[PDB]
Amino acid sequence: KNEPVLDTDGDELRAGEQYYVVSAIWGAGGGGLALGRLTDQKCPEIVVQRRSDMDYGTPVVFYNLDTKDDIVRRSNDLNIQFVPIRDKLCLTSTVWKIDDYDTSTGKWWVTTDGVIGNPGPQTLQSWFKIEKSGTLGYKFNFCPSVCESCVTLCNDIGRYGHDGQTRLALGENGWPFVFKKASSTIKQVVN
Ligand SMILES: [Zn+2]
Ligand SMILES: [Zn+2]
Ligand SMILES: [Zn+2]
Ligand SMILES: [Zn+2]
Ligand SMILES: [Zn+2]
Ligand SMILES: [Zn+2]
Ligand SMILES: [Zn+2]
Ligand SMILES: [Zn+2]
Ligand SMILES: [Zn+2]
Ligand SMILES: [Zn+2]
Repeated sequence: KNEPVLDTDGDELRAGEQYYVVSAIWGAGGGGLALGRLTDQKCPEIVVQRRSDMDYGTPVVFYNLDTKDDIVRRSNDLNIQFVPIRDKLCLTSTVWKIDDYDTSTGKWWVTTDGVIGNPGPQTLQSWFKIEKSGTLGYKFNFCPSVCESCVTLCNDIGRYGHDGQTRLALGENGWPFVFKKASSTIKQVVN
């Protein structure tokens, strides 16, 4: 099938397991991804990047389009869901989703309140791909294939500042990330 995505230990990513998503570029490239809030629309929570490269953020879990495939592979539509350790600030879902166009900034933001499964027109905004980013990590790509007769955006995901926070949005140059096992996943390779 398609080539598996690898984590920072060299292990193939497993669907249903927790991974931190951490910038492959540290320093001013920042740390990991997490749920954030906008003052003007506190729910759903938005996707933000921690500024500290020592802060891995909140892990995500990946859900394959083909639920029978245990491995997360490049160029395959999947759903992405934050699994917060903390209490719920919002009752919307923590599944990533592309927002409606933001006229005040010109951006298509990554936000949450996405849906898991049910591939097709209704869930089009909830399907992401992971692609290789040259020789350094992986980039997220919004280019869903789940609806043949749907017109869709087809763009890499970059990072962009907004209102003092680092957000993710569609762009020309995708930002590179690596995947680090969370503690729950480390248990899956040890007896
Ligand atoms: Zn292929
Ligand atoms: Zn190995
Ligand atoms: Zn392996
Ligand atoms: Zn922090
Ligand atoms: Zn299969
Ligand atoms: Zn919205
Ligand atoms: Zn706006
Ligand atoms: Zn603004
Ligand atoms: Zn704003
Ligand atoms: Zn186990």
